[PDB]
Amino acid sequence: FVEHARKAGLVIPHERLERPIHLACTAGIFDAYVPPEGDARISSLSKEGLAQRAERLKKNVASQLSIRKIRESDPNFKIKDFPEKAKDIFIEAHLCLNNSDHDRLHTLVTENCFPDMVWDIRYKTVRWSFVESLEPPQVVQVRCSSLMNQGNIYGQVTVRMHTRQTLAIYDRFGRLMYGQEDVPRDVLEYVVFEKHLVDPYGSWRMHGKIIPPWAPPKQPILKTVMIPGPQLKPWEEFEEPQ
Amino acid sequence: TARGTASRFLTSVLHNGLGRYVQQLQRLSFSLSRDAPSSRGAREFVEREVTDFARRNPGVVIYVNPRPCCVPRVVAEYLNGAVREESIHCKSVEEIAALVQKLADQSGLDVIRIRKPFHTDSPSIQGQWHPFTNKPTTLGGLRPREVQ
Amino acid sequence: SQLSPTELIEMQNDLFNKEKNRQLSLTPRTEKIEVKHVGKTDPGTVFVMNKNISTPYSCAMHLSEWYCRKSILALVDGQPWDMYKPLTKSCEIKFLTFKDDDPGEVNKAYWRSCAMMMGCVIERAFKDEYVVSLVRAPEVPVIAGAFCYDVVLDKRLDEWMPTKENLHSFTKDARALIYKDLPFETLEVEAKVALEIFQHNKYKLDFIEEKASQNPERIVKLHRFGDFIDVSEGPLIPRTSICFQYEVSAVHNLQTQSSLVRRFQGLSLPVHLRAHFTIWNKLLERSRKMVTEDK
Amino acid sequence: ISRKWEKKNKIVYPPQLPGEPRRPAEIYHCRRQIKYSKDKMWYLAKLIRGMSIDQALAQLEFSDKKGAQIIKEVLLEAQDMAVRDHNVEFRSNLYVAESTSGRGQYLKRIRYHGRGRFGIMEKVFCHYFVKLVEGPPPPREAPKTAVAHAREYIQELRNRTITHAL
Amino acid sequence: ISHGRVFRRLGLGPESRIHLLQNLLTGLVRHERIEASWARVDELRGYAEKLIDYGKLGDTNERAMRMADFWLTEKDLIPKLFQVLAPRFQGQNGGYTRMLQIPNRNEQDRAKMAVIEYKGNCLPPLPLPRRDSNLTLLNQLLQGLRQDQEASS
Amino acid sequence: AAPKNRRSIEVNRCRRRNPQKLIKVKNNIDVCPECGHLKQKHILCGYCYEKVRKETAEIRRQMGKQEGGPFRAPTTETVVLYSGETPSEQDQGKRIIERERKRPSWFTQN
Amino acid sequence: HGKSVTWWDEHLSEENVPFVKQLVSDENKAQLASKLCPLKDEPWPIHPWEPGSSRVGLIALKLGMMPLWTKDGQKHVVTLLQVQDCHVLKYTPKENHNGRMAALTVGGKTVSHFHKSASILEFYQELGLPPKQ
Ligand SMILES: [Mg+2]
Ligand SMILES: [Mg+2]
Ligand SMILES: [Mg+2]
Ligand SMILES: [Mg+2]
Ligand SMILES: [Mg+2]
Ligand SMILES: [Mg+2]
Ligand SMILES: [Zn+2]
Repeated sequence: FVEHARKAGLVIPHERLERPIHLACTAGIFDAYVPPEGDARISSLSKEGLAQRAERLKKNVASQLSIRKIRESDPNFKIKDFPEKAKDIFIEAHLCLNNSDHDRLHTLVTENCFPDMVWDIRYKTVRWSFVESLEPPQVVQVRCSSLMNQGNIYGQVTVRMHTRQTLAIYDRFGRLMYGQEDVPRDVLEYVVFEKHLVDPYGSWRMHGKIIPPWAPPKQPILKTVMIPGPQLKPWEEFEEPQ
Repeated sequence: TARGTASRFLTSVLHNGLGRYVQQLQRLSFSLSRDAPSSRGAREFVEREVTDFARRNPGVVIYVNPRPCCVPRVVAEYLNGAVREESIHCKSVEEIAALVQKLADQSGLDVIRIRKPFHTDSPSIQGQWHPFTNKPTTLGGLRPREVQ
Repeated sequence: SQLSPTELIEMQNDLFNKEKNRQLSLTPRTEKIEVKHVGKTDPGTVFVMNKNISTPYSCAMHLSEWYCRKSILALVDGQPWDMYKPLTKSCEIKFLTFKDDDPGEVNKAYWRSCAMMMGCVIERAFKDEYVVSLVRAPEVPVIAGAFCYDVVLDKRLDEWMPTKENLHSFTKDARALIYKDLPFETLEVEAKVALEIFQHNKYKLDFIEEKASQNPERIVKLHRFGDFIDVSEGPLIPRTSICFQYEVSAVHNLQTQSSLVRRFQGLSLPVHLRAHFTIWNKLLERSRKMVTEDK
Repeated sequence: ISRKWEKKNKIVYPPQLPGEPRRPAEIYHCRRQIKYSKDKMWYLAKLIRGMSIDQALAQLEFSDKKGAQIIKEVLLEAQDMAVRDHNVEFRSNLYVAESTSGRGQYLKRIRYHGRGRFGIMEKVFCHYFVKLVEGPPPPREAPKTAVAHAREYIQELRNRTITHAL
Repeated sequence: ISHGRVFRRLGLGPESRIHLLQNLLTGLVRHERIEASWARVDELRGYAEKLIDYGKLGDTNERAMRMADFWLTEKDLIPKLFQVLAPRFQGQNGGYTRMLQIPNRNEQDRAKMAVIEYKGNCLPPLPLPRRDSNLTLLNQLLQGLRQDQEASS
Repeated sequence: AAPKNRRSIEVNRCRRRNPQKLIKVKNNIDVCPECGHLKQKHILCGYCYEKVRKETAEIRRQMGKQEGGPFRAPTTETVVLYSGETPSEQDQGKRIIERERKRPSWFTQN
Repeated sequence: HGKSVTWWDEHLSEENVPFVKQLVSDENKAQLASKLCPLKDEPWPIHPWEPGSSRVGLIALKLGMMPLWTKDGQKHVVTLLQVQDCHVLKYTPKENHNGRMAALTVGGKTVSHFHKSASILEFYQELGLPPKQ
């Protein structure tokens, strides 16, 4: 609910907090590359996909401007090495949610990412497996954001990745909810990684997970679910749309 | 108090003593301090007696640990799976000795009210009483007033 | 074919199971489906369920238990659906009660179920020596003072007609059948493997051929409770125990040229509508006469 | 104070090995500091034990007690939390496992009398607890038949022994 | 002992209960449907019913008139009695009134409450109970007995 | 009189856990053919009676609008109308009440 | 199983109600007028008057009280008692009751079937009278 009673309780006095809140991350993902609607059929052809990716990387002006600010700010930096570390950060992140070790899970993933992947899952059993990457990780684009307040530059490297994963979610009573551990399901993830620049500890992190518009509807859940109609008061009549 | 506790009938462990008697005590673990006065008696016992006691009884293992402990203790354990705890705390050599010999001769069975002194299987040799036993039968096995 | 009464049972049942797990072996792997609720009561209502697994009964459990005590039959589209009959495609569901304004669908289904019960009670109430060939379940309207079932019996058995003792035994075992609460289960078969179930009962196989004749796909509608399986037209009530007052009223022998066939007359009522004693008795008096509508 | 009951819903089990019986759902839910008395409360919470939750709400609804409404809301809450926060199909598949009242922390006041005597008065508060279990309501217990009692009697005559006999 | 007593004792005494019924009757005759305490309403019903048979005695009859004078507090109401209420009741001797029991009051005192009404008022129909329809399996089972009581006569 | 001895929790139990003191299960509970809510067999449905009550109230307001005094009440029978309706000859010559809502499901035209 | 409270009149439509009523009342008139004729049915042996005898009694309905006079001039009040329906119900032989006198069960005025209990209506349907108060 968005509610304020201004009739009595006044207005919370406007403060200058002695410490400006220090954020490791900015929540927003600035520019979302929207992948080609034919990326399922171009994924079976190796030198179609790999060629289009590498081509759109070299050709984009924004991409190489951002990789220029990253490179000029942070020496010993390479874009051909990155999808390796990125595909690693994944297999560490999910392997963390298995064991539920949240201390390493902070070192890896970003401020915006943690609340989501941790939240609704924290009372259940998570068992997830990494078997094949059918297409090796592809770097899609890079975006820099200039805060003229802080001089703080946030690099965000987008990695589009194809994967083979086995996920089993048990509910807190010990019974299975979502999907088998025996199906190494094929997944296409559009992933976003972020780094703070001015930071001396320069960590590379998982920022967000984006799903493209045409992306396949996910596995059918086990339990039946009821969507209620609107709750009616006594004098309110129902109305049915066509 | 009788109605307070459990009970057990009188019994043998694994029918011990019938075929061959088997000392039921398995192991003993002494824990004392080389330094503390509390263990004083139990130190002397460890010196002089333990050795010979061991020879007295092949069947039992004896684990003796000096450790920084303030209350000297001996723990009997039995083939019965039973365990008994003891303090040797501040006792003479004579005292300790007598106590270890107590442990030596026990069932391992628990000390509880023992309902009656005699365990007997089939006490009833030559018969066990039933009502009819002393009653004379009649001809035809008739009732008191039955006629034929 | 030398065969025991128990062996017949084991056969029909095991075949039925093979059929069931064949309907299951279509490999649906839990496809989601959707139902909307057209009922007067809870509008705008939606059930996302498991295709060919979830039932219109299991739909009522998202609403309340009230529906489950109350509802005998479910109208999906324009069709009566039995409560445990798993749904096929995405549809719209209404629920139906004994106390609703136009029960006639429900009423029919009740008479149906009722008859099927009695048929089973009859079959296993006769000596292993004699032969009971069960025939069919003639469908009368409700204003007919009873429900009916057709039975042919062994030729040396032809002379007798029952005593209220025997009838009362039928009734006793009927209630003993109500007591144990048995679900009514529905399977849909091709005639080819349906006929293999019945076999020895001739009139049965005939009825199967007729029924699968008027339906393009050779479709046979099979109903099962416990050990017993019968083919009938239309849906059945969800639970055995909905029936309260139950009876085998009279039996009346009737004979075609080619057969000697006894008709069983009986009368019964659900827990919900249950009749007072005097009333019950009067209905039990009208239930005595021959009631004939086969066409 | 003590809050224990609530935290029983945080307990996360080890996953089930296949082939084993699927463990039924369990939900602990309770309201604290109700203006009702402990005892009057008791009767209500005794009324609903064993029932299917819809049955429960049926009874609860029409009763005249103050507590009726309140227990009622707790049951609705419990139901919806059960299906939402834990995984349960079929929200009418529940029954009441355990339903009870504790006494809360009591306020203290004067109750005047006359001739200036005064009683000390207690403004009352109370807690309501319920644990809901998914499943069909456990079958109510029938009185023993004569066939039971006789069996007992005999079992006993045949438990007998001559005592002090050895 | 109450044996054969026809009146419940309400309010401060005899006279009090009468003025109580005065208000109730006034309200009934103005608003045509009222809800109130079950006993008070059940009681009132007799008075409501006979007032209408005074109304039926015409505007001219003196007894009837001062009767309605006393029994209707707002004097405005006396015409509605004779001109409106009494003429729309002709055919029916005693069937003036519907009294039904409403769910207990939602105040803390929780009384047993009813609603009382003049048939053929213009107001939303009270959601009365209906008998089961004649398609019900039971009634249907009785129509057989019915038609075979016709067919043997 | 003054109680001579504190009573036991046992004795207190058997007094106030006695079956006569217990709240009994009401078995006349049913559901509303209309709104599928609950009502005891012999009593009106609270909810349906509520739709009713509200409508009645609104009507009474709108007939307090057509009346310009505490004491002024018509000498004719009255009838109520809804959006898109007209007085019939049978019903003309009566006081009319013109309301905004469309004629509800349960309420009949009569 | 939560099995509901049921009386007779519950599910009867407006139509069947008076039908039930007429059906019952009619079978009542039939039932009473049938045994209206005792002596030709199967009358049990009539026995002579023995000196130590005890006659059967009756069941009545207290009507009112009324004054009535004697030829002598004194005044009385008397009770108006009305038999309405008096029909003997069952018979217990001498030894099955008191071991002394045999007992004769007797019924009172007639009432509604609807409000009595199964056991009883069964007993009456095996006799063929309507229910007694
Ligand atoms: Mg003073
Ligand atoms: Mg003083
Ligand atoms: Mg006190
Ligand atoms: Mg009285
Ligand atoms: Mg008073
Ligand atoms: Mg009265
Ligand atoms: Zn309603």
